[PDB]
Amino acid sequence: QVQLVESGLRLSCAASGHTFNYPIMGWFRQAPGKEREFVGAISWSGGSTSYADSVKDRFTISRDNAKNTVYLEMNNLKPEDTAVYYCAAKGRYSGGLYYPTNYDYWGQGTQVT
Amino acid sequence: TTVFTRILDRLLDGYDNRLRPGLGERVTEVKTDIFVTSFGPVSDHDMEYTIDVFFRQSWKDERLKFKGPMTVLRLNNLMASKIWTPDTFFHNGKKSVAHNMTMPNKLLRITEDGTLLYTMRLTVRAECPMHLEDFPMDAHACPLKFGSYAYTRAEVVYEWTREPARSVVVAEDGSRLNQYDLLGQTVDSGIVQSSTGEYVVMTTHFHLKRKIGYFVIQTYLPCIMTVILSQVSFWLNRESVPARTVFGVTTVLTMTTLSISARNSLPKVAYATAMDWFIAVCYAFVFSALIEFATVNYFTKSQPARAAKIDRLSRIAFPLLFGIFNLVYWATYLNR
Amino acid sequence: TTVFTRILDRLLDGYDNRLRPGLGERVTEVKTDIFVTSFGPVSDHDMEYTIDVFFRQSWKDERLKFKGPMTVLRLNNLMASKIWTPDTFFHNGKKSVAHNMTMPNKLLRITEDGTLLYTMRLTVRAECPMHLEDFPMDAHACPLKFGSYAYTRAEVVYEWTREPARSVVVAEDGSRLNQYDLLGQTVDSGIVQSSTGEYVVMTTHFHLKRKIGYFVIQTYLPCIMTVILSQVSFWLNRESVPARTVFGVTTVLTMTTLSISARNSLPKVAYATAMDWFIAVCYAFVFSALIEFATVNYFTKSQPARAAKIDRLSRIAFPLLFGIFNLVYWATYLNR
Amino acid sequence: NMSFVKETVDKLLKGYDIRLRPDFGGPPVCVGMNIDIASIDMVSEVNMDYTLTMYFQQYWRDKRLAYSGIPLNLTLDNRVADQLWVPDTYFLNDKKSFVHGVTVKNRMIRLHPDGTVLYGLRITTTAACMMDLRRYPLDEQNCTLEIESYGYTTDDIEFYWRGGDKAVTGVERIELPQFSIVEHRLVSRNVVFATGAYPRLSLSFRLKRNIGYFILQTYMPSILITILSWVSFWINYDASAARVALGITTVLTMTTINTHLRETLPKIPYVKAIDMYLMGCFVFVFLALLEYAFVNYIFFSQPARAAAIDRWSRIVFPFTFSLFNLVYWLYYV
Amino acid sequence: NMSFVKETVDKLLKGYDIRLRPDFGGPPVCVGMNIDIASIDMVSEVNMDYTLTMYFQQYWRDKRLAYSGIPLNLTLDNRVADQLWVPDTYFLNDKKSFVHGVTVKNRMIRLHPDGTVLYGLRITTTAACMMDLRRYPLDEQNCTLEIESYGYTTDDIEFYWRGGDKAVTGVERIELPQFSIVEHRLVSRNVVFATGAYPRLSLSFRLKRNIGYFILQTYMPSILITILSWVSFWINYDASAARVALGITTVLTMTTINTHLRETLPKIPYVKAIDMYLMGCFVFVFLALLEYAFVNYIFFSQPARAAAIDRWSRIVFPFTFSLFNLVYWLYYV
Amino acid sequence: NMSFVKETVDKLLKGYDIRLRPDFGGPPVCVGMNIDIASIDMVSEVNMDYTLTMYFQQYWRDKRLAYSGIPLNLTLDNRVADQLWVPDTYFLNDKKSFVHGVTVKNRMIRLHPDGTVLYGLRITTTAACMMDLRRYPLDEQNCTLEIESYGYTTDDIEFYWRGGDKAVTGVERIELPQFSIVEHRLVSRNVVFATGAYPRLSLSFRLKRNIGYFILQTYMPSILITILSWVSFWINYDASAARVALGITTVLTMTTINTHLRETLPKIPYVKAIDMYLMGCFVFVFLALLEYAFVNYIFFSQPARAAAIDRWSRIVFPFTFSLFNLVYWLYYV
Ligand SMILES: *[C@@H]1O[C@H](CO)[C@@H](O[C@@H]2O[C@H](CO)[C@@H](O[C@@H]3O[C@H](CO[C@H]4O[C@H](CO)[C@@H](O)[C@H](O)[C@@H]4O)[C@@H](O)[C@H](O[C@H]4O[C@H](CO)[C@@H](O)[C@H](O)[C@@H]4O)[C@@H]3O)[C@H](O)[C@H]2NC(C)=O)[C@H](O)[C@H]1NC(C)=O
Ligand SMILES: *[C@@H]1O[C@H](CO)[C@@H](O[C@@H]2O[C@H](CO)[C@@H](O[C@@H]3O[C@H](CO[C@H]4O[C@H](CO)[C@@H](O)[C@H](O)[C@@H]4O)[C@@H](O)[C@H](O[C@H]4O[C@H](CO)[C@@H](O)[C@H](O)[C@@H]4O)[C@@H]3O)[C@H](O)[C@H]2NC(C)=O)[C@H](O)[C@H]1NC(C)=O
Ligand SMILES: *[C@@H]1O[C@H](CO)[C@@H](O[C@@H]2O[C@H](CO)[C@@H](O[C@@H]3O[C@H](CO[C@H]4O[C@H](CO)[C@@H](O)[C@H](O)[C@@H]4O)[C@@H](O)[C@H](O[C@H]4O[C@H](CO)[C@@H](O)[C@H](O)[C@@H]4O)[C@@H]3O)[C@H](O)[C@H]2NC(C)=O)[C@H](O)[C@H]1NC(C)=O
Ligand SMILES: *[C@@H]1O[C@H](CO)[C@@H](O[C@@H]2O[C@H](CO)[C@@H](O[C@@H]3O[C@H](CO[C@H]4O[C@H](CO)[C@@H](O)[C@H](O)[C@@H]4O)[C@@H](O)[C@H](O[C@H]4O[C@H](CO)[C@@H](O)[C@H](O)[C@@H]4O)[C@@H]3O)[C@H](O)[C@H]2NC(C)=O)[C@H](O)[C@H]1NC(C)=O
Repeated sequence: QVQLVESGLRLSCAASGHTFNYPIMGWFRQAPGKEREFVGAISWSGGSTSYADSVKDRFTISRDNAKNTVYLEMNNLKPEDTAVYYCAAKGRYSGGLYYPTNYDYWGQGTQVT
Repeated sequence: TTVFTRILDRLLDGYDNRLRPGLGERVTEVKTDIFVTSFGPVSDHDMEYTIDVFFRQSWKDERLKFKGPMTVLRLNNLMASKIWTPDTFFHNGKKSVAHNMTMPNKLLRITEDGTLLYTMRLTVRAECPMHLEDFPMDAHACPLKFGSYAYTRAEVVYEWTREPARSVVVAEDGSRLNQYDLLGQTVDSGIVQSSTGEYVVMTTHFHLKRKIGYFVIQTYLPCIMTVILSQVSFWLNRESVPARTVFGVTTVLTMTTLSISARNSLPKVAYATAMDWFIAVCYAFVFSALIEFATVNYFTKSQPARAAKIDRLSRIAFPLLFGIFNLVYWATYLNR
Repeated sequence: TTVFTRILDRLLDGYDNRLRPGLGERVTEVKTDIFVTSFGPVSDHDMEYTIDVFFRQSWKDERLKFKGPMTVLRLNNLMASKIWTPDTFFHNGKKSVAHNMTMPNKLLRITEDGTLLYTMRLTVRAECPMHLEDFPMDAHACPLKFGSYAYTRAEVVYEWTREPARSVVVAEDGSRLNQYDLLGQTVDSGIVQSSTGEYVVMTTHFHLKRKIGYFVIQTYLPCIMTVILSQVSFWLNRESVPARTVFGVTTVLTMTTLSISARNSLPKVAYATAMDWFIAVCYAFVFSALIEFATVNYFTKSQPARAAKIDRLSRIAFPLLFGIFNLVYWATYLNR
Repeated sequence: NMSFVKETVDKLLKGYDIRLRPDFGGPPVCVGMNIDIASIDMVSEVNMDYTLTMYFQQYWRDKRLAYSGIPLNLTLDNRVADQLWVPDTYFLNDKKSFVHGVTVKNRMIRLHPDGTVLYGLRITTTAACMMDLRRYPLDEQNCTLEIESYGYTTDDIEFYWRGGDKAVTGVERIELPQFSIVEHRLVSRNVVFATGAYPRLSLSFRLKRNIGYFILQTYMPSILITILSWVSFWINYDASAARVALGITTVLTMTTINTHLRETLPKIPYVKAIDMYLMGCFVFVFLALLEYAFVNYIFFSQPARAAAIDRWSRIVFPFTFSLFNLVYWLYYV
Repeated sequence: NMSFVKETVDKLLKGYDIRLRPDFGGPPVCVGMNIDIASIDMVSEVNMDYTLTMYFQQYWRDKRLAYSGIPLNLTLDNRVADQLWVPDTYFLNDKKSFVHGVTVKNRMIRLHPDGTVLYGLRITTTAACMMDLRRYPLDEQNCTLEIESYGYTTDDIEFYWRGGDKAVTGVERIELPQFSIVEHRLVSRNVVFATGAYPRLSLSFRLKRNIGYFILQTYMPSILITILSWVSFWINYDASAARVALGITTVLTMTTINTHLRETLPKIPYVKAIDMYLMGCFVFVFLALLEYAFVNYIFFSQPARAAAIDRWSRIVFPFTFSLFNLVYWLYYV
Repeated sequence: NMSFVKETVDKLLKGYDIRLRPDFGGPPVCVGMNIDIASIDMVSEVNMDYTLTMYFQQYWRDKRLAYSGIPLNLTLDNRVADQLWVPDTYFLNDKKSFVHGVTVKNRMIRLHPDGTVLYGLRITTTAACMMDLRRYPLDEQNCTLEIESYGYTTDDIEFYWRGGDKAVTGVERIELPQFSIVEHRLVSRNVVFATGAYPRLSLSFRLKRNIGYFILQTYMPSILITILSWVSFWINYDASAARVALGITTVLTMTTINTHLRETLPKIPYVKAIDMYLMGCFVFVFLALLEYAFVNYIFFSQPARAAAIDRWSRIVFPFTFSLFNLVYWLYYV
């Protein structure tokens, strides 16, 4: 079991428990009328980030295993970035990186305007 | 020669090899027997053994009765693929080989009453679960179990061709064992159950005994000699402090080195073997002898009479206890 | 498209692929060429080498003439299994692989005059017997020989497509060699007679030269420094007996350690390499230095003047002889 | 009457198209599954994989194969499997699998009157299992087997464990040398790739390592070597050859045990607990040798101080070693 | 209706010539590639290769397979792939490859109404990667996969990465203990052989080696032995036995470490950076021993000069060792 | 005139029944055999086997294949072997074998006008050879190849060596690094099993191991190290560092040689000659080290006794080592 705690512009996702079985953390955002949208993903060990097109060159993702945290730094914001943000954990054989169904442990929703 | 071709064409005319003989009317009976041409090496680390066999099956198929100038047709083995054959498999096999050089190593013979003899040459790797509590004085019964994969006991049964003890024949020069000795085999049959039903299983147990010579001349003799060497110190006069100190330290170092080197050919079992107990006892004896010498040396210059008494008592107690321990251990393990 | 389907069906109508082109009339001529995409690792222990090639063959079949909108049909390699092809094999091949991922790595092209181009991608492991008397300053000619398996010189002959030197082409960046340099290759053809008849054989020799830097900085430099360390002993005064004893013993031990590690790496051969001679002479020098120290010690107390003279004369003689020996050794084994 | 059976089987396979799934164009075909684990042979930390042999049984319904007038299950020769549709089941995390083929292909086809097909295989598979060795040898691992459809999406095929938690049998009989199977779990879910959603069955085992082998293999040898190193303090300080021989032999044995340990493990870039323990033991033996060096250094002019230092080290080193063992075994338990 | 689809597919395959490519005799057929990386099992320097597992997807259009009246995409049983034309794609630098075949051959065929074919395979390949180990173990490698058409030239076939930069996924699934992935790159080009010009796709990864504990596990022992060899400078020159013993022990220990280390590392035949470092440390310890030899040679007639030479060696040797370390770590980092 | 040849060949295979041997129902068919041995790669002691590459030619007569009007011997495409009858020849003692398949299957079929068939294959086989290693490395082995008919008894077939004692060629050109082929023998006999009597051909080689490698690698280093251990007796007892360094180095070198060699052989339970020699050398060097340790412990109060004990060891050890060498080389030669 993994417990995710969200804080935070910069958002921090701190995970506890079985972070070895879920080696990938991903970020999603929900619009008021739209479904959840993938933002980016980070590997706990490999540090290999992946980003969606709409936040390329603007958002950055970093990981530190000292206290098991992943940081999403958002820069050059826009009014089309007002969505409730979520952090989630993905299993080792869970499939595609862009689909919310494949992520098991979801954090609490965080609002951004 | 045309007569035999016409006979074979008529035999195969309308034959359906998807159906076993006697389907819906009777059980198919298969007589089996094994000729071991070589009982290959045993791998203790992998808990497995390799065996090379002629596997022989025989059964009745009324659809293949014929009448002609000969009573037995010894056919090319391709005919085997045109008729029905039993789907025998080895339950504890790991990765077997059916030899195909220079041709498929199979033979098929048809007797005029419809009897089929079907023989193949196989190399089977099989699991032998070993318990090593009595190591290196352990004995094992390595099994080989086979039976039908798809046909339950209501459809196919297996029987040994002759007396069960005489249906598994080992070649006289067919032994590739280096560490074990094959003492014999026990042959049996029974019923297994599974989620798909009840099946007949034929079982052969080969009885293997580990040779002890390597471990006698590699571990037991040096341990015995080290214990005796440590006990010689009890007979040196109490003034000869450097000699007894050299004895003690050298024997403890040798025992530690042998104990560390002792587990180099064994599987990573989670329990202790008998040799481990022997080595532990030898270490305890050597260490206690060194502690005895230390105690004697401590009292040498203040209570020499007490030191002499301790030496005299130990000089008798240590060998007697070592002899009783050896007696009990060897009686326990060589008579089991 | 249907035109090409009809053309292909007409080519394969009444075509017997059991018969070579020109059977009973003339000799089938096969033109061959090789493109080496990678010259794989060389194994000294197994005496073999691996090579990856595009193998290209071309011949003429009158039965496959056609007339259509296209001049060359570049067909799916399945067609190659429906026509005659040569049965070329590598005489000194050990175990080769015709690559099959994701499809058979084969190509067939048919020209309207009946000319066939047939190409395949192969990995060949071939035997290269090595004479290691000059190791590690040796050079080898690893051969690759191929020809027909079943057709004698009266039925099938092989020729190189262009001039023999230009018929085998090695890619620029296709070197997988680690400890060898590919200096070049020679190309030839000939006849080999065996129990079944005379056969055409095509041969390509690849010339390899081992690089020496690793063994220079792995064995030769430590040995030279050990010899120099041993020769250092002549400068200690004759009063310092423990120092000179330590020098001699430790230098001999270092030479032993170098020799011990110097033997693990090499392959097993029943003759002496150049490295073996070098290590033997270095060992002899270190032992002779120790013997010289023993001689000096023997005369030290009875004839000190003689000991001083002998020590000084050895102090001068030994470096000069070692330098001359090194010059002779390297001149002999470098310009071989 | 075998002729009627032959005619019925010929009729079932007349015009049968194996390119099409059952109920093609309609609702998804439901495939049930079950596994009998025969054995789990070898678990390798070096390769991060395990080997497993099993009887794998699939059940489905094909209305094209329904027959009447024969009140029996029809077990057919396994070559009929080449003339039927079967599911395209595969294992995601496997590295090399094969079906046993002696004496024939270990395959079973059983038809039922209502059209139910039972398809059985005997499979030996090596499967990947990434291991967390930060607490080795006091670690616990989770090894899975992932079962998925390759070509068919969830709109064509559905998986389910046939019998719930009873669908996997034979786990309690498995005996492993280095491990014991604490628990096994069965999961069913869906997985989305770029080409659609696919059914997924997961079978997971949790393995707890037995400690006895490591007690026998590294812990006891280290303790015995450390005690041997403590034997030096009871030999008189003027026996230089004996005590230096003792120190060199103990250091060499420590190095040999450490090299064996690291040989049996993958080349991970971080420090493990056993590495910490082994370098603690190395520090202890090195400190004992350095203590002898000091005593030999200062004993020419102050024999009493050297004797006192040796005597006090006789007590201090066992006590501090006991404290280090206490701390080590308290931080990990 | 299943019979209607059955006859539609029978009509599709009726008159189909598998020996001819789509648009044979006309414009080249375009093939789009996709790769989904599952894992990289191992990277071997001794064998100079790496093992990769992947889903390999090919996309093309064959007008002979167009069908109408069914507004659906036909996912067919993979055996139908034996009756269709497929590209003759191969990997140039691969050494041994297989398609997984449990429970069936891991193959996928999907047809679309306009004639588009999607063809998927699950492949494990051991591919060659010539590594330059001159900076080993501080080295950085570049390993590639070359995808090519064997028989069809650029007049017949074209390759392109389907989706551009997004054509390769799963790079974050690569978990190597000894390496980390820094970057991956996609390349498209043409290659000229004596038989014509062929399309070529290239997928490259840049591997960075992880340093940690294992880097120290080797370089530190030599430095520590060299420092112990420097301990001789502070011991007075009347102790000829002690100082000679120190020099010989340090020299022989250096030789033993070097020989065992080389017996341990992979058996590359060429000389690495670490070999040069170890040889430098050997040179330093040998020079220290030679310095002591000189001091012993001259101190009986010029003790003041010998004391000055020792004092200056005391200062010079640590300084020169620091310079050597500085130059080495500047050159190799 | 390929039309007439095609007519003749099609006529030959028209009514051919591959299921029946030639002269089915009559006298046994005679099969002559030739072997051309190309190489012997590996003679393994650990695996107890050897590898052989050969050209295996079979010769027989099938009257169904006689033809007239074509004054040529017809070499046919090797695939025609799949339509003719061939003997079911197998090797009894083979563990793993294969026919070479590059570029095609290395097979030859040659028909003759009178109906004679020549059938050739190129085969690599690993064959089991149990070895007696009691005299290793001065041992002599006898390795065989057993060629037999599987299904046909002596009433259907009979083997013979075609050409007498010249049926096997290429023996005189084999080069083995570790062995020399002293002799080869050919035998023909019958073997009875429960299913009848079968013809058997046996090809045996007698291999003699070369000793130069083991003299170079193990015996000479061991002798040199033993003499080095005897060097201590000629050094004075006050030089503690030299003698202790010598003893520790010799002991560790003996252990390294012993372990490194002993880990190159199979786990046989008996003692080989080299094991006995190495154990004796280890005993000698260990006793030299113990003698020095004892002398060093008591050379302060009793120097004369230490000098006498050293001098007697100095004389006793070479003589007993000479006696041990004499007994060993008299026992094993
Ligand atoms: C590249 O080349 C390799 C060989 O170098 C091929 O591997 C062979 O592939 C063929 C074709 O698939 C195999 O032949 C077929 O095997 C079927 C059984 O397969 C099982 O059993 C074999 C061993 O007997 C295993 O190797 C295999 O993994 C399976 O467990 C037979 O049923 C086939 O017979 C029937 O084939 C069809 C009908 O299906 C008809 O022609 C006939 O009815 C025929 O009787 C057939 O024999 C062969 O076994 C494979 N060998 C090996 C060593 O793997 C690759 O497939 C090839 N790759 C490509 C892309 O072409
Ligand atoms: C080794 O590690 C793996 C992970 O790498 C572990 O696998 C996880 O196991 C847990 C259970 O212990 C799984 O959690 C459960 O997942 C079920 C499936 O999720 C889907 O369920 C349906 C599917 O249609 C949908 O709702 C949706 O798609 C879900 O995503 C859930 O149904 C479970 O929820 C319910 O579980 C039970 C009832 O079934 C009750 O507790 C509650 O009702 C609860 O709501 C549950 O969430 C988890 O999904 C697995 N992960 C993966 C990646 O498969 C192994 O367990 C572990 N091995 C060991 C021995 O510990
Ligand atoms: C591992 O090492 C390999 C080499 O062994 C590296 O592969 C090279 O990667 C570079 C890109 O980083 C390749 O360079 C590119 O080649 C493309 C194809 O060239 C062909 O086509 C062009 C026309 O399109 C012709 O001009 C040319 O002659 C070829 O026929 C080019 O299209 C690319 O052009 C880009 O750069 C130029 C400027 O140089 C710009 O003008 C363009 O707009 C464009 O941005 C480019 O030149 C190179 O070919 C690859 N080599 C090989 C042998 O394949 C790997 O990158 C490396 N891996 C890692 C991770 O570093
Ligand atoms: C490696 O070790 C193997 C044994 O494992 C040796 O093989 C043996 O070789 C000898 C010959 O060197 C074989 O002896 C021969 O057996 C033949 C068959 O015997 C059967 O038939 C005869 C009648 O023909 C019966 O009397 C007999 O009982 C058997 O039923 C004999 O025909 C041979 O006799 C021939 O030579 C003698 C003279 O020597 C003549 O008098 C005879 O008339 C006849 O011409 C002969 O006796 C023996 O059978 C082989 N053993 C096995 C198990 O095969 C290898 O030689 C050895 N390798 C090396 C290099 O030494």
